[PDB]
Parts: sequence; C-alpha cells; structure tokens
Amino acid sequence: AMLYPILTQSRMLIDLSGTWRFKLDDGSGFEKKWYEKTLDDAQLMPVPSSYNDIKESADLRDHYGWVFYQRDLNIPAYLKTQRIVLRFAAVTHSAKVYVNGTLLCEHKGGFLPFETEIPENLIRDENLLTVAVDNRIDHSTLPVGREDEFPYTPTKKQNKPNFDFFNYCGITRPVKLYTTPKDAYISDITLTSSLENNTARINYKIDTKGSAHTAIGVYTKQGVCVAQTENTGTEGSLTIENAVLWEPLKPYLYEVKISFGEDRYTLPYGIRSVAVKGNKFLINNKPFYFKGYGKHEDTFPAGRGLNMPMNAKDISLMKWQGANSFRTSHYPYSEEMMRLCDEEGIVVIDETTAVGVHLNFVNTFDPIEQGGIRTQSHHKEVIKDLIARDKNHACVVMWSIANEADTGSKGAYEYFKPLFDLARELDPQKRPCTLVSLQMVNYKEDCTIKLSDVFCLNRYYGWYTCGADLQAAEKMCREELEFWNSLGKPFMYTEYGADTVMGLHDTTDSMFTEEYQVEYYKTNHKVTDTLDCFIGEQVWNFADFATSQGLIRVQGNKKGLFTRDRKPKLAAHYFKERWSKIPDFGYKK
Amino acid sequence: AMLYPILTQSRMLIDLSGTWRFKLDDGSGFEKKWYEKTLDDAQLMPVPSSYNDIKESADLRDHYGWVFYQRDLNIPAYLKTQRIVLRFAAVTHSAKVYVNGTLLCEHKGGFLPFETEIPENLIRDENLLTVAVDNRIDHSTLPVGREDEFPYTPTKKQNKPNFDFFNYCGITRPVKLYTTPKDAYISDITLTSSLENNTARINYKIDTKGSAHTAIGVYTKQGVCVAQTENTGTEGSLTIENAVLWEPLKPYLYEVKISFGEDRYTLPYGIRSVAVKGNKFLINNKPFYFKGYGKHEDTFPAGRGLNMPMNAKDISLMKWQGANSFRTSHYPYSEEMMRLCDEEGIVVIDETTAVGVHLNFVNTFDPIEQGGIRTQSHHKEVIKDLIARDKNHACVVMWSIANEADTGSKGAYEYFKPLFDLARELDPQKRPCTLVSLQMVNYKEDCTIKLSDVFCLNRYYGWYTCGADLQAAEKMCREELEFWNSLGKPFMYTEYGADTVMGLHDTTDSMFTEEYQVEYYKTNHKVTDTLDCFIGEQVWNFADFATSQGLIRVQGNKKGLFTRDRKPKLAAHYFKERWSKIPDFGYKK
Ligand SMILES: CNc1ccc2c(n1)sc1c(N3CCN([C@@H]4O[C@H](C(=O)O)[C@@H](O)[C@H](O)[C@H]4O)CC3)nc(NC)nc12
Ligand SMILES: CNc1ccc2c(n1)sc1c(N3CCN([C@@H]4O[C@H](C(=O)O)[C@@H](O)[C@H](O)[C@H]4O)CC3)nc(NC)nc12
Repeated sequence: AMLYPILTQSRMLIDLSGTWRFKLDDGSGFEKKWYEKTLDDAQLMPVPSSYNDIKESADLRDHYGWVFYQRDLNIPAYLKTQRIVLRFAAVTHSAKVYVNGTLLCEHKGGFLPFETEIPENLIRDENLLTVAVDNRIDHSTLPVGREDEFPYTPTKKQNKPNFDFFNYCGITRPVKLYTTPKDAYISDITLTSSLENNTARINYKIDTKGSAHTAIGVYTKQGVCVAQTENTGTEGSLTIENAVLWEPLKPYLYEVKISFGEDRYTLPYGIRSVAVKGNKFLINNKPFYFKGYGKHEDTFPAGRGLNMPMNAKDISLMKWQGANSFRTSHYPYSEEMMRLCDEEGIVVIDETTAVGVHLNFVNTFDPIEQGGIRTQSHHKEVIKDLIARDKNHACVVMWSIANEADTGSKGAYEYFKPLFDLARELDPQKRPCTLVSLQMVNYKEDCTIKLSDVFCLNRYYGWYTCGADLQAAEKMCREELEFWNSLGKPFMYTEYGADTVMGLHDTTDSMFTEEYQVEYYKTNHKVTDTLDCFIGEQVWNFADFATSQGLIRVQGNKKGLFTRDRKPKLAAHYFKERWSKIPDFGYKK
Repeated sequence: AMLYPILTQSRMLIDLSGTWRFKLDDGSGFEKKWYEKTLDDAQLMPVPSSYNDIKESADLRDHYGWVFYQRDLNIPAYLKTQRIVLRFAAVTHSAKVYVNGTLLCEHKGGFLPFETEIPENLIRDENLLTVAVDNRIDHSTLPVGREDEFPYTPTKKQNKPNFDFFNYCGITRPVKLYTTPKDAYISDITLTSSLENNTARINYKIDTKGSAHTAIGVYTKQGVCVAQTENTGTEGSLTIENAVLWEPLKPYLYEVKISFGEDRYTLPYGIRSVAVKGNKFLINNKPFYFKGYGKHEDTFPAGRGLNMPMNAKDISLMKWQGANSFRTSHYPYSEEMMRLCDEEGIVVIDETTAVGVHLNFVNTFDPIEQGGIRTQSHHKEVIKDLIARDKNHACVVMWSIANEADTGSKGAYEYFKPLFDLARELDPQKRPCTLVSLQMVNYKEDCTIKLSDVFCLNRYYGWYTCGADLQAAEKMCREELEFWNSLGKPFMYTEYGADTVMGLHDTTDSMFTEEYQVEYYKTNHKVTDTLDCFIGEQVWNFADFATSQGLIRVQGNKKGLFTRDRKPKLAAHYFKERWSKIPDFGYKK
C-alpha cells in the first residue's frame, strides 16, 4: 500500500529534497562503511535528480556500480510521539537506506515508491541519512541490461542497456519524511464506481492499522458534501446523485475524505467507466480515439528527475496540440505527473518497467537454469506495486505489461500469462490490459493475440523498413495492418515515427529532415484512417530524449515531435492540424 | 591525348554550356529515336550540373537509367575551314553523343574528358546536339554499384552504390566546341624536369598530327623568354638558368608556348621534384608534411557540377586554415580545379574512380566467370586517361590507384600489380603511387605493403570503432600504427573523422557533437605525432556532402570540418590552430 503523502490535520509532510552530499563508490564504500560517518571528500548533488548530467565528467555520467548520497536529518523531538516514515518516491535502480549507520530498508526497482518507518530508538539529537544507489542492470533487472549480448576492448566496464534510452540513475524523485498517528492510521484506499442511471455508486475498501472507527465522505471541488457513511468498517459503498463524470479533456475530481481514529486523508477521485466492447475502446460508454504519444521522463539537466514546471508545460503543449493521451513509456512516471493528469483530463496508458525482455533481437524464455531471462519474479512485483500505487486514477485506462518483449518466440505465452492474470486479479476496476508489440516478421505468432484486450503495435514503416520509399512503406503497412484489422478487436499505434533533426530540410523525401517526418506520418495515416478497428495513434515520441551512444543515435533519439527543450518541429504543427479535425469520441463509430 | 582547350591565335573556344532541353528516358527513348528530332515535352536543365537536385522530384533525383540532353548548334560556316572538335569535360557516367541524329561517339567513365570531331559533311545550316547520359552502376563500372549485395520490396529499381557518396549524374562539366588548323596541329605535350645546380633542364615530347615544324619556348609570368628551341621535332630538352621552383603555398608557373605549323598552344608549367626516400616524402628535396583533407566535388544545387566560385572559396578556406594539400576523393576532379591548384600552390593526391572494388564488406577478385569484379579493363583505361590528362601538373605529387578496395583478400595483389605497373610506365615523372587502405582486421595482409610507395590509411579509431571510448581508441590506434611505423616507409592518414552536426554540443564526450569531433582528432594526433614515419594528415572530410539515404547518414555525410555551405565547425578552428604550428617542411626531419 503506497498512498501519496499529503499534509493533513493528522500528518506532517517534510520534504528532504535539496542539496545532498554525493560520492562515487570507488570499490571500498561498503567495506569502509561510508554510511556510518559523514561522507568525506564528497561532491554535492541536487535531489531529486538523476546524477549523470549534473557535472561535466564522463566518469560520473558513465559510472558503473554504486554511489552514496547523504544529508543531515535533525528532526523535532516531538515528532517521536508520531509514527515517523521516510518515503522514497523513486531511487533508480536499487537502494540501501541507512539512518545513523543502521540499514533500515533495501529496494529493487527504480521507478516505484518505497518507505520505511524510523524506529524511535534509532533517532538521536543529530542524525545522518545515507542512501546507496545502484545503477547496474542485467538479465534480472527491469529494465533489462545485456550481459554478453572492428571489435574493441572497452576501457571500463559499463552497463549495456537492452533499451533505447539513457540509463539515468540517482534519487530520481523526492525523498520525504511524513507522520501518521501511532495507534491507528489509514494504510490504503481502494475505490470503484458504477453508473446506475445518473447516480454513481462508489464501492470503497479502506485498509487500516490499529483499532478505531472508519468514516468516508465525498465532496465536490467547491466543498459540498454529496455522500457520507460513518462507522463503516473496511468495505462498503455509497451513492452520488447526478454525478459529474470525469471525461478526457473535461476532468472532474471529487474529494474523498477518510477518517480513521485521529487519522485523516483526502483522495481526489474522478468517476468514469472503461470497457472494451467489440472493436471499441469505450470511455463512459463512448468510442474513444487515442490521440497522443509515447513520452519519456526526460529533461535537461536533471535527466529522469522530477521536473514539475516541465510537467505543466508538457500538458499545456498536449492541449495546444489537440492530444488526449499518452503512455508512460517505459516505466511508471511520477505520482506528481499522474495526479496532474487526473486534474487536467489527460488519459494515460500506465506501463511497467519491463522493457528489454528479449535476448534475441539461447532463447529469451528458456529456463533460468539454461540462461533464459530472470525477470518474471520481479515482473510480478512491479505489476503489484504499480497497480497498488495507481489503481484509483481515473486517467489510467489501460495497463501495459511490457514493451517489445520477445512475444513471437516459444515460451512467451507461458511467461506472460501469469502476469496478465495477476494484473486482472489486482486491478479492482478490471481495466483493459495489453503488451506493446515489437515489429516482427512472424507477427501472426505474437502472443499478444492470446492475452491482450487491445493490440498495441510499435511499427516503423518508412523508417526502420522502407526508409526513403514511402510508397513501399504504405503497401507493407497496409498488408500487415489489414491482418490486425481482421481480428475484430481494437488495435492502435503506440509507436511510429522517424528521427528528425530540427533545422534539417528538403522538399524531396530525405530521412532526418523535418519534411520527411511529416510525409512519414501522412503515409501511415493513409492506411490507418481506412481501418475500422484502429482506435488510436500515439507517436514516438513526444520529445527528443537522451540515449546511449551509437552510430544511429544523433545525440540521443530524435523522433520527438518537439525538441528536448519543447520546441515544435514541422510535424508538431502537422499533428496540431490533424488532431484539431479528429474528435476524441466518435471518429470511428 | 587530352590537352585542356584554350583560346589561342589558332584555336577558337566556344562554350556550349547554358540551358539545355532535358528528358527522362521512359523506356522508349532509343526505340523512338528521340535523338533524331527536337526533344518533345521536355524540361530545361542547366549545363554543366548534375541533374539530380535541380528540381523537387524524387523520381528525377532517384531515376534509374538514361536521360537525354539536347540543344541547338548553329555554328558559323567559316569554321568548316578548321578542324571542329566537341569536347565533353565529363559526362557521368556514360554518354552517347549525336549530331543531327548521327551517333558520333560513346564514352564510359564519368569523370574524365572525351572528344569527337564533327565531320564537315554532317554539319547543316541548323544542327541538333543530343547527349544521352546513363547513370547505371554495377560490378563493371567505376565507381562500383552493387547488384545483389524487416525486408522490403522497393517500389522501383534503383542504383545501389558501393560507395558513400550520392550518385550525382548528368553533364557534370562544361561542353565546348573548339577548333584547330586542319592540316597540322598539336595533339599532346609532355614535360619533365631535372634540377642541375640552379639550372633546370626541361625534357619535352610534343605529339603532333600532320607535317610541319615544331618549336617550344618558355616564358616567365611577366613575359621574358628564358629558353627557346626551334625546328626541334618531337623529343628534346632545354635549360632554364636560375629556375624558380614551384613550392607548396608558393607557386611559380612558367608559360610554355608551343607552335606547330599554324597551331599555337600555351601550357602553364611549374618546376618541382617529387621523390620518396626512406621514410620521407621529398618535394624539392625537402621532407614534406601533408596537411589537408579528402574532398568531394559537392555543392548545392549543382551536386557534382563544376562550380568555379566555390572552387575559389575552397582554396581560400584551405589557405585560411593552414592546409597545403588534398586528395581528389574519389574520382578525378575538374581541370579547372587542377589548374587553379597549380596557380595557388595546393598539393594534390590524384585519385582514380576506383571506389567500391570490394564484394565482401563469392570473392572480390575471383575470375569474372565465377562472379568476381569485372572492372580491371576499365580500371586500366582510367589510369591511362587520368595520367594523360594530369601528367604535367606540378600540383599532382602522387597517384592513388583505388579507394578502399578489398586489398586484404586473395587475388588483390594479382588485380593491382598490373595497374601499379601501368601507372609507373605511363607517368613520365615516375611519381609515387599508392592505394588508399580500408580499415581491416588483417591489416598486415593488406597488399598495399607489396605495391605502394606511401601507405595511405583510412582509419576511424573513435568513430566506427571505440565510439565514445577515446581512451580505448588511442590504445587501438597506437597498436596498429606502430606496426606501419615499423616498416620504415612513409605513411599517412588519408581519412579520419567523426560525423558532426553543426549546432550539437556537449562538454562531455558525445558522438555527433562539435566537441567530440575535436576530441576525436586530439586523440588521434596524440599517437600520430609520436610516429616518425607518419608524414601526413588528411581529414575526412573538407566539407559535409550528399550521400545515399540510410539510418547512419544524417542527411548525407557529416564528417566535414565545414558544413556544405562552407561554414566552420569547432574542429575547423581546432585545425586552423594546429596547422598554424606545423610547418609544411621539416616537421619530422
Ligand atoms: C564494426 N564497426 C562498424 C560499423 C559500421 C561501419 C564500420 N564498422 S565501417 C564502415 C564503413 N567504411 C569505413 C570507411 N569508409 C570510408 O570513410 C567515409 C565514411 O564512412 O565517412 C566514406 O565517406 C569514405 O568514402 C570511405 O572511403 C567507407 C566504408 N562504411 C559504412 N557506411 C558508409 N559503415 C561502416
Ligand atoms: C532490419 N531493419 C532494421 C535496422 C535497424 C533496426 C531495426 N530494423 S529495428 C530496430 C530497433 N527496435 C525498433 C523498435 N524500438 C522501439 O522504438 C524506438 C526507437 O527506436 O526510436 C525506441 O526508442 C523505443 O523505446 C522502442 O520501443 C526498439 C528497437 N531498435 C534499434 N536501435 C535502438 N535499431 C533497429
């Protein structure tokens, strides 16, 4: 259970972000127990941020292994009357947390929150908070790193990402200290909704620790109570007359206030339905057409780090462009972004960290004993933790189980079936599930056909195939997409695009130019607009972003409609025009 | 024999460049004999120019096969008292020339001149000049095209260059009509020189047609006769007291005036010596250090077409930068450029069209019967024609027989030995010969070791290997170059560089940025500056240039020190500083 920490009448919230001490591990940091004393000969690093781009050092940027963050933690003694909790919104990739040299908790997985109580007896008048952060990736991590997958011997050992984005690490999201009452407090809140005529019934389950009485109340934004049930135990339901539904680009959030003993917590909540029916993706019982992007959490210089002004700018640009949705490629995004999308009416496809589950791009899904991928156990944990964190978001309409796994190979169904079963069991709302499909010659053998509610395709007709032959791209696009269209279920693009360097131009089709980006998209839409079951277009990518170095990466990935500083390329204006003429609902009715 | 056409007291020179009629072949142009009538429904095309980039049409740009050029040719009747000759400085790749529907000549090879007399009886009051131009390349052309070397079927058949520059075709260089006397005229002039104390002896061979008397005279620029021999027949020699030698960056050209019958011709001529001695490249008996580039003939919008303002700009930039030399990668350049280099003092490595002689990047040098490369016969002709055209240029110091052929494979020596023998037999000055060596794991088996006077290496330590690991690049560079340095002969870089998009920057080593280009070069020079036998550095490339489309070509090749419009990147300023501190002679003495 991971409720978003908020300031309430029962809960202090103390942000510990700021300037922290920082030291690269030199191979002796654990042996010499750096976490027991003030870090010596240390640099300074902003928190939250990725550490890789803050300085001008390639050794820092390309570091392999651990780093140590540290700050002083002098807290008011009267907080010891409360339960004191340290929340790490995200530490990428793995973390060990020490208070005063005592290991308090460890965590695997770089993009989901974790927390630990601080034992009263450990707190002294002056305290040290140390966080060791591991950046290493391999066949057991999500995201996956390669291990052995004019030759040269590298100077130093480096991570080998099995994914096309830079391995930004550090204390990515805020660190906060919060409190709750000691004796009785709210642990989790689960809400589902059903529309009966114009009355909405909200089914609640309120998980608590300790012995006390539970109450739930629902308030409009303006502050009018529209439902209240007291001494209700853990499970129950209530009704809202003439409920205002949450709609894409027309958000409405109620305030759900919960009290348990002395503990008080407020959850914003939008009421809406999601259902796949035939070849339709229904939101509030109307056929939606996704218009949007795969994104990244990527800005300069914080890398993956939480950037709230940019989050606000990005949503503003989305609304300027006529988009209604994006996918959290390829990892859960910050709770701050997810709460802003609820507030602004932006639909989200919520994706796990499972990118790179593919050893043949030895078989990927061979037994662990025989060298197959070792991620399934952590993959279940990521699904559990992601749904636990984001289950109550109206903006989340679909779960993406993995990006571009080896789903056309033997064993894939066996790997993914338990994960789809888990996602459907744990999501109280029973939202659609998908995996995002890699382009593949044997696409009719993609195990997504056996598992997903929506077929989400990543296709590069006109870039990675048929480059500079868009007439051939159109023909090959049509041949494959007519297959998917024949299955009768909703399908969409979750990626399609072309690397485009702003400032490069040609009137005559030429890859990497701004004009070719437009013609690439025009050619794809010639096909998709004719296909009844194609219910969404999400470009790759919203904006240019950083990747590992290589001969095909022109200083990162250039498939953005926007540059990294959010300036529109020609194709950004093209999509503003196109999306201005396509309705959010009823385009293909 | 191909003397450069000039206006003389015996020779008219009429430029036929301008706006010509132009038509793509539709598959019926020869069958319907378009060359017998005015071209119907034709476009207009500038001559000289490549045709590919003049319009906005991909079908034109990417055309496969023939096109037809045509213009009217109404010539004064009294030129029929003279011998009338049509000179095509270059038609890329193959040409058929018609006057009034009569085929007058054909030519294979896109970068060297050819000419035909117009029979008096063919000339009418009004005449049509038609030139059919073939752009097709395969295993028999120089440069070589591939034949069979998520798969897709292309919309149209296209050329498949086995080389990294765009296949620009058309009437690349000027078309001119010139005259000579009918009865007796000068066909060729061959000059060699020997320095005895301060007196230069010039050995001449003057090839003529018809019966008349031959005379030779040598004049300073200011117009003073310094030697004259009359009624001298074909071969002879003369002496110049206190001769002024032609030097890199300090040119001096005499004017050699030849008369034969009524025919008169003036040849500019610089006196200088070239010799390889030990690990030294000696010009006028001093150890030269090449500073410069591989170039291309490439400008917008004429493509490969003669651009005399840009030729002057490029030499100016070369002198601004402190360079002293370039290589005519990968084809002979215009005579206009070569004559300007004589006038300006820029040293040239003169290269044939033989790029792409490599079928494994079936064995390249297997018998023609068994599918090996079919270029050796045309390769001999190119060597013959190139040396015939450029033999008298002081600026030409070395012949390059091929760029990046498959010289580490079996049969390579057998292919190249007759060509090196031919080049040494035909060059009256017996200048050094080389081939330009492709980077290759089995570099000790490169047959250049058995054939060349100078080892000319194309190496990309820090780009195509060790990318973003310049410490490893330095180590691998040193290991190989210490081998070449151990052989005791002069060697040099003829290519080394890194794709760099102007405007992309990072303080921390990042491929495609302007800073990485500088660090790439700094790392290579750390090695080359320590190696006694390394006598020259020619970067790839002088300027960004157009290539075929592909995932690693960011709108062409970006390894220029300058952009395509001749603006300096950071590394251009780096080389200005470096070359300002390295002397042309005596750097490694
Ligand atoms: C195992 N590591 C890898 C990966 C990819 C590649 C290599 N090694 S090697 C190489 C290569 N050769 C390198 C040398 N090259 C010369 O250098 C210039 C240049 O490439 O910039 C060319 O313009 C110039 O005309 C040529 O003389 C001509 C081909 N060419 C291309 N594609 C084009 N890709 C690769
Ligand atoms: C036979 N023709 C060729 C030649 C080269 C390549 C292909 N086909 S295919 C492919 C590929 N996949 C394509 C799909 N791709 C997704 O699209 C984005 C993107 O590549 O822009 C990624 O950012 C995003 O995270 C990924 O979900 C992830 C890998 N990736 C890379 N290198 C990275 N090269 C190639």
